[PDB]
Amino acid sequence: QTSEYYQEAANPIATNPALWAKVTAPQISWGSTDIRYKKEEPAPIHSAQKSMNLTAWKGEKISAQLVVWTPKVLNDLTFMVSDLTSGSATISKENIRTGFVRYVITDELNKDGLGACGYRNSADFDSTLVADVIDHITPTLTLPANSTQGGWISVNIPQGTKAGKYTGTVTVKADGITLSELKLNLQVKNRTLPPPSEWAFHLDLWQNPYAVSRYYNVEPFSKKHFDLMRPLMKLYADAGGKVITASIMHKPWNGQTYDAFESMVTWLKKADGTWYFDYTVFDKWVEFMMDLGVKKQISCYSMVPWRLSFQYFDQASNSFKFLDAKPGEVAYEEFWMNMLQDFSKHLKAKGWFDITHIAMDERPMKDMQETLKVIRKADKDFKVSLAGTYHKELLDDLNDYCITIAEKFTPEEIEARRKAGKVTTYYTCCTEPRPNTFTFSEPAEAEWLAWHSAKENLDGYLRWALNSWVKNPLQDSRFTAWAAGDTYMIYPGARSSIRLERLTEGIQFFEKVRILKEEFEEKGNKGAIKNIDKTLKMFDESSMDKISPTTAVNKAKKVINRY
Amino acid sequence: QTSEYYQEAANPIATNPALWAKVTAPQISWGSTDIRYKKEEPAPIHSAQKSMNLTAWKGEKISAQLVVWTPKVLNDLTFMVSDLTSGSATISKENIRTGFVRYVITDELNKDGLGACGYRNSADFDSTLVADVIDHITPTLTLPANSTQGGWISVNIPQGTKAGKYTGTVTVKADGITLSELKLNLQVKNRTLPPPSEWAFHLDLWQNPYAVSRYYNVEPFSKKHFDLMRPLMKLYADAGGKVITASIMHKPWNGQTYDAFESMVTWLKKADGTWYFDYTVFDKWVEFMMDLGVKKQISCYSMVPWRLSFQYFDQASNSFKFLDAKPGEVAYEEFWMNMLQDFSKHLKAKGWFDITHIAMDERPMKDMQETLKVIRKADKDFKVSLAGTYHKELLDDLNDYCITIAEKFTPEEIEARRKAGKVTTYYTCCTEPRPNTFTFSEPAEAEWLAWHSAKENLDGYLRWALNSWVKNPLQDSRFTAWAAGDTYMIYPGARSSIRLERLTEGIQFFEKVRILKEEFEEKGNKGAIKNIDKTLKMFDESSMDKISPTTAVNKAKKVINRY
Repeated sequence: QTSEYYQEAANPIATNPALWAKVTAPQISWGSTDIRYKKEEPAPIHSAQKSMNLTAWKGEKISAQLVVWTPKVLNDLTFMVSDLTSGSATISKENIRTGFVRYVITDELNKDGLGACGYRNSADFDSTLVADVIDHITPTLTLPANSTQGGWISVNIPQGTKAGKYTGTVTVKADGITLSELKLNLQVKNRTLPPPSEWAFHLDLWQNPYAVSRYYNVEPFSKKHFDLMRPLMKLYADAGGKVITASIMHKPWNGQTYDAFESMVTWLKKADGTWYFDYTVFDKWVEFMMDLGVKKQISCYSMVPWRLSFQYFDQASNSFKFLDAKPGEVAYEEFWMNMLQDFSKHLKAKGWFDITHIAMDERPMKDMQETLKVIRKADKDFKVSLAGTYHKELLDDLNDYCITIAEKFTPEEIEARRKAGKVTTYYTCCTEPRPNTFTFSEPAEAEWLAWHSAKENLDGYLRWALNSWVKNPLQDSRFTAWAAGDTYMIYPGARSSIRLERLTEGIQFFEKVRILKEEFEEKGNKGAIKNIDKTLKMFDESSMDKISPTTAVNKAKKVINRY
Repeated sequence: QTSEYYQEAANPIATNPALWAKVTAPQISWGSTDIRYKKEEPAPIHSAQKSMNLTAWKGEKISAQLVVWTPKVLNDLTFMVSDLTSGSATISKENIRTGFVRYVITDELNKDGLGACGYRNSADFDSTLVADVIDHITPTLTLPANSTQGGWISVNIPQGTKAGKYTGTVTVKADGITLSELKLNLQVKNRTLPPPSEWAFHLDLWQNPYAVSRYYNVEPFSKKHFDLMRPLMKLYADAGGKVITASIMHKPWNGQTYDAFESMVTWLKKADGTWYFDYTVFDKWVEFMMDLGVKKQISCYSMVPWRLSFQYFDQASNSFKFLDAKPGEVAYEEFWMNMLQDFSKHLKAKGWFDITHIAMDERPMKDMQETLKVIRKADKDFKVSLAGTYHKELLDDLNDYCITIAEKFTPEEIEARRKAGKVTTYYTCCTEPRPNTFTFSEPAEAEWLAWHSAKENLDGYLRWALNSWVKNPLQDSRFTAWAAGDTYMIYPGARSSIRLERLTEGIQFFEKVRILKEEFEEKGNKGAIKNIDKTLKMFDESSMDKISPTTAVNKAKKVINRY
């Protein structure tokens, strides 16, 4: 707890005392989970809102944000929430989680506003502090004069909760005494959301265990490392996480993240022409993630790193060597068949073969086909995955196909993949200015991603970096490439973000849309299916100028919750 | 003209169609002289900018870059500029030169990002096309589908121009028809910039006549050779060039460039123990450059080639021989005294002795002192130069002292050298990742170099290769040593570069600063001197990560032009 306490970076923007002149005393108000409140300016809240009305299903996790802003020092600010009660029924406060919404340095899109890819020097972009970290650890914070602070509240509504109107009190305190109370009303609906383990939504946020061992300076795959990773990775499992990331060779992504991915497999070329392969790391990591509930799929990276230089341990010289070899070459085929055939046997002995995918990447088409030929030569039943662009010739060969937000599968193609038991999703990355999960992206954008999956009749959503932390991820989210926040969505101390929380809200609403449509399909209610479908039409990547992501998300959540 | 047309190399980077999928028509905008637009990506411009506002002095040369990008073939792309009119007055379009900003192959820094020195095999380094050639010869270009083309515009404002606001039209055409009209506004201020022959800035960019004779396959120092050199060397003269490179012996740099330097002096050792020296080539070359306006200084290379092996024509055997001799040896002294005493008499007969420098180079201190002893024994008034590191022992011996960017003379040292009429400058080379004039360097870095001279109170700037062309310099700027572009900054056809144009703007601003400070000293305006010096402090080689070279240059140009 205490060794996770931390200080934010200095604000790049000076506090203008003139902006604070109207603020006569500390103010405490409900705000919005759509808003990242600036630290150095008063909250844009015309006058304090004392009551919050929420609506939800049994089983659902729902958020609210309160905001505190003060013209004077407030020592040891805290807040807490009572039990919520409703006649004889009560939602216990143990189901309620609180956090300070803390500030990380962020930058901006590329200067043209049209994307966020490319190498960056920090001097070439703006820098500001933005509210994003959900700090559920630090019990109190002392606010200086002329500052604002958000507070996040998560209600994890139990499955067994009786339907009705619950009420509770949020108490906000500083230097020992109660500054304000806020009222919280929750209309719990007579419908039930399954727990995260039962969500259909295929969420894949690639995990970097090496970032955690580096940041805490512990030996990789030690008990300490796993202990630190447990609640952290649990954030992804609790969001519906379906896929385990596995690095089966040295640097699948050429060390593009602050922490490179090392191999979870020993590749030992013995001096007698034989090979020893050992999966002890891989197996420990997989079993760990599976114990956490992430067990749908394992994705293995990469046969196709950008530099096409493949490490092995060379016994004869007792050193690491590199094989330079490319898809379409005999040396590449021989090197990878040798490993994959061993790996196949290993997976089959572990009983993980049916779920293990060898991951392709977006490359010139002749090279992608050459890689797939090697995979099937190694084992004809290896499953294969790709996150990239639409390629009609690969549709049948890819068990997991994640497409750029820019391109669409046809209804029939989606249907054939669903009937075949395959997985079909989309991704955003540094390309899209919006919707996205940069640290400056509007909070609602992250929820919009899940709704968009529902509009497109896709299974899920993928993004390339759950936790590939930069050097000081709590303080500063910028990196030497891409817009800030592109490399992680969760923080040290197993701390969530506004981004992951809003994404997880959208995922929940995606499950609600599946549930409701199932019901209306069995009940034959055609009018409701048309109305849900019409609502989903707002989630189009070209509608965002006409209907903002925030407006879309809010309209859609209200429509769904009436049913 | 037509003998100077050429084709670029093929782009090593395949075009990515997803980048172009929202480009629905050819687009024409003003862009920035800070940017090398990539050929295979759409211009990073949110909304076409139809107007450009420039400010300049009477006498100044000022640039703008426009950019065209297209999702379809455009045949015979072309552009031209109208006269610039201000009510009754006119800047004739005769003073305006245009060019296509054409693409040359380049590489990158050393893999560690810390420097760019050492031998290279091009297969070990990345390859890309970068915009850098100012092609003012080729009248039209056809652009393929999904491509981008920059256009450079240089406005040479006459001395006589009346102060006021001038307006003109840039007309872009292709396929026959007119694609766009762009507006160009130009505030001519009531200050005069002298022509280049009057600039104080000591620019030294070492010339290689032998590259030109090789590339055009013509005899060295023939009329055709000189005719080819004239407009090419005039680029250097129009940038402020002050120094004539002379090779007074065989291979002063041991053929480190693609084209070695031959001796511009015949060293004939006759069979009666006497010598005959003939300076006909030296004299033709020097007179030629003087006629172009390069006449402040002649630098003679080299008493100190790495290999310390000195060619001479031996009459007795009717053959070239070599003397192997080192500084601190009697044979070295006897051989060099003999030539230098003849050379001294010849230079005095020509009236060039006062401007002629014998160039030393960075060697162990004892070797450098022994070389200096020979020079002074030959003639006690010979001037001497050095480009190297700081040596307190040599400060009063060196009439021209150019130091690495990383090291600094004291203010007291600079002042004494200035008051003594000596020259004091700095250089960059393959060492510095920035600021520099590699073909991948940012355009503003080139300008920054001249501002840095002003910040440091130095006389100017030196670089070791004006035009030491590689094999195919219009296509491929890479070499078997150093980062691409290290060996030349001007191109066949007397074509400038973005690097030369930007450096020359920096030199002009150095002169504006000189002029403004002389006037403010006379008027007593101590507040404006201090404001200028505060601005110059941005040009610190240490603060480039806090203030980008591009930001520093841009803020500085605005501050200076408000005066």
